Amino acid sequence: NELEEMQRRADQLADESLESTRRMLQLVEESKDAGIRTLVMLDEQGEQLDRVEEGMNHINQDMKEAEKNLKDLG
Amino acid sequence: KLGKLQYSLDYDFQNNQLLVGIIQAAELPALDMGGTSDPYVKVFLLPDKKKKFETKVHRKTLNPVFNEQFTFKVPYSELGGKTLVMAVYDFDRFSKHDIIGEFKVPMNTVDFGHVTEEWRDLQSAEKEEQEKLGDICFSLRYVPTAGKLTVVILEAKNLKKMDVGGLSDPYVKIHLMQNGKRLKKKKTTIKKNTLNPYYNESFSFEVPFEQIQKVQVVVTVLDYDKIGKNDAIGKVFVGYNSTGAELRHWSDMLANPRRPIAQWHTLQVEEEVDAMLA
Amino acid sequence: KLGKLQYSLDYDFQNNQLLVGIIQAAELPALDMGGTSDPYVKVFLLPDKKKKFETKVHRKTLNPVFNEQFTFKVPYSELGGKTLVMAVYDFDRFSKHDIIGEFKVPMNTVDFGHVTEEWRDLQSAEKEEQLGDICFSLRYVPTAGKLTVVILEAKNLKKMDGLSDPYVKIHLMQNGKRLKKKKTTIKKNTLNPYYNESFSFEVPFEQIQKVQVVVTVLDYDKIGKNDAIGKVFVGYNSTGAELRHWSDMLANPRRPIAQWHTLQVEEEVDAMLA
Amino acid sequence: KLGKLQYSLDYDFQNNQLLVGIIQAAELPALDMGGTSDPYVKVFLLPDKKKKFETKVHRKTLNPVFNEQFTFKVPYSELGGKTLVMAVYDFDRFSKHDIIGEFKVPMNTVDFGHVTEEWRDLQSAEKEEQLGDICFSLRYVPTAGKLTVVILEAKNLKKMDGLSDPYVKIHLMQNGKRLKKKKTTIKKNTLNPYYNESFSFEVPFEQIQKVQVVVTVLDYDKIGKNDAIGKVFVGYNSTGAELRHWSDMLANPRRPIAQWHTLQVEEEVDAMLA
Amino acid sequence: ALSEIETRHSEIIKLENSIRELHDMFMDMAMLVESQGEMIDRIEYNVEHAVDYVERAVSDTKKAVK
Amino acid sequence: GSNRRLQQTQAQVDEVVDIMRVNVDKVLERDQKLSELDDRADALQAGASQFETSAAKLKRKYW
Amino acid sequence: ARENEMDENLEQVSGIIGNLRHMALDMGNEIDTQNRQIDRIMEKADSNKTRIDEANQRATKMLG
Ligand SMILES: [Ca+2]
Ligand SMILES: [Ca+2]
Ligand SMILES: [Ca+2]
Ligand SMILES: [Ca+2]
Ligand SMILES: [Ca+2]
Ligand SMILES: [Ca+2]
Ligand SMILES: [Ca+2]
Ligand SMILES: [Ca+2]
Ligand SMILES: [Ca+2]
Ligand SMILES: [Ca+2]
Ligand SMILES: [Ca+2]
Ligand SMILES: [Ca+2]
Ligand SMILES: [Ca+2]
Ligand SMILES: [Ca+2]
Ligand SMILES: [Ca+2]
Ligand SMILES: [Ca+2]
Ligand SMILES: [Ca+2]
Repeated sequence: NELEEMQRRADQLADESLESTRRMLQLVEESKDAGIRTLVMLDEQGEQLDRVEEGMNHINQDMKEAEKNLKDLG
Repeated sequence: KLGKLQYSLDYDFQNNQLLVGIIQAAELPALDMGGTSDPYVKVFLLPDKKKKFETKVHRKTLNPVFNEQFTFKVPYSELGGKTLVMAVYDFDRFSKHDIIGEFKVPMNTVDFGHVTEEWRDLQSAEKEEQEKLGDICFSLRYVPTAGKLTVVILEAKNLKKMDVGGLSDPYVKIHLMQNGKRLKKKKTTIKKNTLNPYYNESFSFEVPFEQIQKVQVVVTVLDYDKIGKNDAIGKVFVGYNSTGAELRHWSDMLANPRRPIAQWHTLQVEEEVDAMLA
Repeated sequence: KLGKLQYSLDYDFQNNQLLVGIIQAAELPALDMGGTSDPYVKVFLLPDKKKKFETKVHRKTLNPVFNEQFTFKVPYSELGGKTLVMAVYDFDRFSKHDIIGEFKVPMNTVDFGHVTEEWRDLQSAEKEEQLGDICFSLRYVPTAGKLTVVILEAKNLKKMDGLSDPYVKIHLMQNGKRLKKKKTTIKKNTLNPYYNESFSFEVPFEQIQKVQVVVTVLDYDKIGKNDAIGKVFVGYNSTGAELRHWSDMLANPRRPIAQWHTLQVEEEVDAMLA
Repeated sequence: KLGKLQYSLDYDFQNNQLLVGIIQAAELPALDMGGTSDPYVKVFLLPDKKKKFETKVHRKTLNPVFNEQFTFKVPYSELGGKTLVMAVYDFDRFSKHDIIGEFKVPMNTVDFGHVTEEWRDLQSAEKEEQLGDICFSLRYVPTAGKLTVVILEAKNLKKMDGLSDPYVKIHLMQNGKRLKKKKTTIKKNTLNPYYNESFSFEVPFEQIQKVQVVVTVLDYDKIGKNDAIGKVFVGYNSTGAELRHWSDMLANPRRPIAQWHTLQVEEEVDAMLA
Repeated sequence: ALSEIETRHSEIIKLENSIRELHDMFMDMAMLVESQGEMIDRIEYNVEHAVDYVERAVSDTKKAVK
Repeated sequence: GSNRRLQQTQAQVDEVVDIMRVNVDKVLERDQKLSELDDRADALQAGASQFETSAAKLKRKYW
Repeated sequence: ARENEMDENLEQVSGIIGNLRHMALDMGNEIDTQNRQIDRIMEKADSNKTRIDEANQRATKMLG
């Protein structure tokens, strides 16, 4: 009857589950690579942010000096 | 010279088995003793690592006749993902049995409904460069003005088994070498029980831009053994005497200042790496 | 349509502060491409000039969960004249953050005795246009002193509140004063009502160039002040099609002049009648 | 330039008819050889499908006197959506009668209460071409999902209305729907404006081959709808130089591609965006 | 039983979908971080030019009281 | 076990989903802060340029 | 066996997911620190904005 079809249904669903697992592997691999690139980008942006902050500091110092000179002119 | 091999092929649907027929090979090279050969043929299924069969040995013949048949216990559904390999070995009493020539037949192209039998010219066997040692990814960032070199050990993968009965206990040690001298020894943490360790650990060094082209950076992946000296899994080196992808990464680091460049590197055997170091 | 929002509301009498609770929104429109919006909710007092609070941003969700609460330092006595506005916005990286949908709760209708939590459907945040059209005829006879305003019909009036309950009220104004207040019947459930209702007024030939006629189309609300759909004015200080219709009416005595007019916002009309 | 025309206009409410008065034209171009034209005036309703009336022909005169009037059986209520076109033609014996110059009067702006009579300068009847050129750069980054449109400049746009007030509006369209509406600054009095204005949009790498970018250059009119100078579109279903620029942009990621584009008529562009 | 294998299959597919959401989430992460990176670049440009202008102004103000 | 591997994997997956979601929202906030800092930076360099102009005028005037 | 390949896949996927957990954590920490950093930078930005505006104001006032 549908016995054969039942067995082949079991095999089929097993296949679907397996290929599903393969898809999982590929997806977590891609996720992994994207994650690494993300981390490196975060590093770059981080160092950039540090240099920007130090830049703001230097701007602050220089502007303080200019402020002093303006108070001298006043 | 390319010899020929006559083979038979048929599938038994009743018992779910593959019938491999070794008839004869023709036009064989004048190897082994001068003027004649002693050829023995080894047949095996490529995906499977099951015990390899070998035909009888024939003494002193360039045109040997085996007329032997083998049976492979293989399901018909899984045969779609298999491939038959026939390799024509040679014989040497006091030497290593050099392989004369092999060839492979994809089972997906074979019609087992009709009895198959074909002549196939042999091809020179492919050679592996080494056992899979592994890869390691890290990023390189260099800023000339400050002279700081930031090496962020990102990760590694496909590392070779070291500890017996176990996978690995990997860690990374970076050596800043110059003039055959080890100067700075920095290492990462130990990631227990893994073949794909994750570090994401930043390191820093002092490197003036006047000496940037005269320094060597040795990234060494090792396995931790609880007792005894920790055996080294592999190692790579960038900088002076660097080749290929390493020199590529170094050049990328130089071409990109104040910016990190993440890259993968294929590990080589410790001996050859130590050899390439002047 | 535009969606629902579950909000909480409670007043703390001890510390004299208002607690506004944003829980979660449901059934939100797709708005931006990629199949989902990036919603965050701005909540503010209707009359506060203070910085308006905003919730955290949730990435790609039509049913976001904020679970945030804001506090407004506001007296209980003065809260009666305020209303609360909750606006749901969509986050966009390189563009102006388009608002998903907002809604308002009158504080005079809120029972602060019980902790409030309710689902409320969002409303259309902004309207680009500023009402509808209305056709009527004008007839003036100098010798008799009769001003005949026959409300003919209307069309394309905006939906209020059911669909709408439109009706026409005619105000005869002079020197900024309302003299006679006449109204038409109500045509239930329609955006294009038909009236054909004749009205008559007393306008001496000494004052014909000194009178204002303000036709106002309104929608009836069962509870509360009946909201205004639109209004127009013809006569003295009249502009455009209105002035055209009036001047035509003056040039043609003992004869009716039928014309359409586009309704304008109540504010500008009330301002120009000063 | 092209000349002036003195016309009369009045509506008869009694007989329900429109009276169009052609008196005389002044300062007309020479057009045909021999030093003078042979003018006659065709007058017609903007929307009438009926035979269009024409005055008598005057031989060799730049300042002709017709003194003719035509009648259009048209209701006062339906006249609001019509415009009147007066076209001055030159008579030629063996050739196609070249039109000297025409002009149009919107009936919604006309006060029919007073008998109208005015001098009006003729306008250039026909244009052979169908707008102008505009240069901009395109940048797309798949990983970031950024679409950068930097409006660089424009040149040779046609004069509108003063000379012109050109500005650029960028419309990000998808599936026939307008998603983001961005606009540039206005460079006053110029036919070759310089912008160099950077814009950015969100375009997922799943939809990059499914988006349309419609760049429209317009002129600002102080009163009325701002007339369109021209417009182009790049991306999906894009043609010619546009498709070239888009495909080049796709082949070159993280890199800007500057290019010129010839503006097309609004009608054909709006038709092709269906 | 077919029920057992089918349930196992269902749980497996659920795990796959969860990992898909995680995947899209990571890609989204990388994308956002990238765009932010470019914006950061622009900020850095503005800050550097600001440093230049500040340096000029300071130099001139210092040289003014001399 | 066979089912236990699936359960453990599922738990880990959903956990990483939560964490990553939190992180994505954090990167949204970061995006806002970066937009604001962008605007402030542009305005700042503009004002700095203007101050440079004024400084040039005052220098060329008082020296 | 195919179930063996399936289970191996499950194990590898699990480990990789754990790695993604660590990555996510370190990522989160860095993001947090950089957010704080952005706050500091914006504060300094407003301060320097104030100083520059005031200095330019007085500078323009001293004209004459
Ligand atoms: Ca890969
Ligand atoms: Ca940092
Ligand atoms: Ca710092
Ligand atoms: Ca031999
Ligand atoms: Ca031998
Ligand atoms: Ca070992
Ligand atoms: Ca070990
Ligand atoms: Ca949006
Ligand atoms: Ca969004
Ligand atoms: Ca209470
Ligand atoms: Ca009602
Ligand atoms: Ca002619
Ligand atoms: Ca002629
Ligand atoms: Ca009349
Ligand atoms: Ca204009
Ligand atoms: Ca925030
Ligand atoms: Ca903020």
